[PDB]
Amino acid sequence: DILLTQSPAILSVSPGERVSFSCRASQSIGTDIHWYQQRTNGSPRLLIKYASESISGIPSRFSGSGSGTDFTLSINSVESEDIANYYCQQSNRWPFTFGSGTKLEI
Amino acid sequence: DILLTQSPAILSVSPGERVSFSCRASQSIGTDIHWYQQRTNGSPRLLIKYASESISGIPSRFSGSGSGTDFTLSINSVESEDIANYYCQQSNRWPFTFGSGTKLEI
Amino acid sequence: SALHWRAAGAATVLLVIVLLAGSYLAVLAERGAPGAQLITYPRALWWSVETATTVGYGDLYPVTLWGRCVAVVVMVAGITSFGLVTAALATWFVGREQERRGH
Amino acid sequence: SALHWRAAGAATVLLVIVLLAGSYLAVLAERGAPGAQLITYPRALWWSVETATTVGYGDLYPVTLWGRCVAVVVMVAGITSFGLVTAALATWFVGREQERRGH
Amino acid sequence: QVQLQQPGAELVKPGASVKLSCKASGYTFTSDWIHWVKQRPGHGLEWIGEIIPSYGRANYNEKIQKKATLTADKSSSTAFMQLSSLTSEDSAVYYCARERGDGYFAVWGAGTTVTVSSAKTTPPSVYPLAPGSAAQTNSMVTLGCLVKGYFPEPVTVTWNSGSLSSGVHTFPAVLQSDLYTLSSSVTVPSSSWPSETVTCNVAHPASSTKVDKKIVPRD
Ligand SMILES: CCCCCCCCCO
Ligand SMILES: CCCCCCCCCO
Repeated sequence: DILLTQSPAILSVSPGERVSFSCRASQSIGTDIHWYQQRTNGSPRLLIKYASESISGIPSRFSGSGSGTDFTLSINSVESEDIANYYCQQSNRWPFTFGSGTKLEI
Repeated sequence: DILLTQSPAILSVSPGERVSFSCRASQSIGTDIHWYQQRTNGSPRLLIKYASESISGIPSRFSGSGSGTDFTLSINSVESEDIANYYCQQSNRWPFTFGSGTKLEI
Repeated sequence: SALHWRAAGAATVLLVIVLLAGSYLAVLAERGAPGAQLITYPRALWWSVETATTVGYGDLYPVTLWGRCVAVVVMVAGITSFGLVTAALATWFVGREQERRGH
Repeated sequence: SALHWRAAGAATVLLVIVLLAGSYLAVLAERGAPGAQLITYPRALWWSVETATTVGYGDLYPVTLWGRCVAVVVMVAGITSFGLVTAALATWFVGREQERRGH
Repeated sequence: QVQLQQPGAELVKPGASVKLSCKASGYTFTSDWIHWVKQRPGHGLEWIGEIIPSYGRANYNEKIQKKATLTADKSSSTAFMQLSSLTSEDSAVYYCARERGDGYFAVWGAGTTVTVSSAKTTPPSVYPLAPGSAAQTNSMVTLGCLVKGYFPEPVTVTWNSGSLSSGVHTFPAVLQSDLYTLSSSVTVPSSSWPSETVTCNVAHPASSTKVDKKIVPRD
């Protein structure tokens, strides 16, 4: 089973600065990585699919990049509403697996 | 995306001695590596293509070797005009990427 | 018109049907097997085509018994269909040459 | 001369054209996709030939939707062309045997 | 002949945008791709994106914030890069390069220095540097020219229209009060000056100016 490592577990940034979340897979998985946002007491929400594909309704400051084993979710000019937990998930091999998540603090 | 590591960042050699620059790729890329020379205030200049292929007009003391993940650019009998920054670049997978560069000091 | 042209047409339609069903069934057979990669429909359809044409790059392939059985059906359907088209072309050339010879 | 020989000739010319266009289009379709390797023309032309012959070593292959569509066209063009040549050879042998039998 | 021609500089106010150009010459093939590379002062080379003129399709580096939009004019054989809503983080030299579809950058443009600032364009004042009357000379004599009060970077200093290249040092500019200042020095055989003229040529692309200053002994 593919292990997804998200480090650091907590990321602290000043308002308006760019921030990047890291997700590393235990083996090469092309671009089969997806990112979710989960605010306090809320359900996960799809942000980026297939490493860099934008989703309708998601602010343009959200983007993703990477292929192989290393992936990144970036936020241009972070703001208060971005405070949440972020998870990556892979669909390259069965079974689908999730990373441990990274929390964003401002 | 393929990460190209160039270490050390600075290489010091005595005049006339042989010198070798290192470029390591994060994954196996055959011989799809190219080397550029950039002098102070100048534009990059292609030195070697496909790891070891010589380019017309480039001094014969320049040669390259390697395949897979480890590549080397070598200069036989280094001279003053060789003082510059050297970069490797890969074209095995999209997108093309550059190494961080190594500076030559005499 | 002629039987060969009709048969070739039917074979092509049959193949498309096998490609779609094979894609669906391959995913159904492969999910549940740790390590399998033939597990999403878009790439499974791509897999079915490179299997039916016998190209088999090796980017995707079944690891389970039922996925492999599905694969064999797709292989045979592709080989048979393309072969039938070749036979239809041969029949067309043979008929035209008989005419050309005045037979 | 005969229709089959003409058709085989045309098929070969058509294939060469598909190989060149496919190479160009594959690169156009694949650049922009993180991880793709079918991104330079010399190797893309090599890829088109091993695809058209159905050898498919797996050293190179498309990862995008449009690169895969281009691949299917190359596959079908190769299979059809080589198949047409086989049909032409069959027609030639059939005609010669009819003569040999005095038919 | 120069394969890729790029303007020397562009001054941009924060928040504004600019359109860089890259005119190509030499053989042009349908398989040609034009690439753009960014280099901040003191930093390495960063790939921005590429465009294939024969088809007009462009791809961009996903690892960085998208600030560029690439286009190309097939008739004038010119590729363009539109940088929008820039910040000081966008100040750098932007190069265009040509790749024949085989993975390497065979030729590069000279690069366009883009400065994102609110300051105004100011051409430089060029003063001569001749030795004093008490300066004793040896086999060689050293002269130079002072280039100060200009903005933005850069300036290109040559000696005798480029015919004089050996024995020349041009120092890195220093910024003070929103203005740059630098000096260039040249050393020629003492016997050749002032017998043979020595002149410094200073080009400041941002202000479309190029002035000459002859170096003559102090009266
Ligand atoms: C003809 C082969 C049919 C195979 C069907 C496989 C179904 C697997 C379900 O788990
Ligand atoms: C017949 C298939 C044609 C596919 C053309 C792909 C063009 C991709 C451009 O981005």
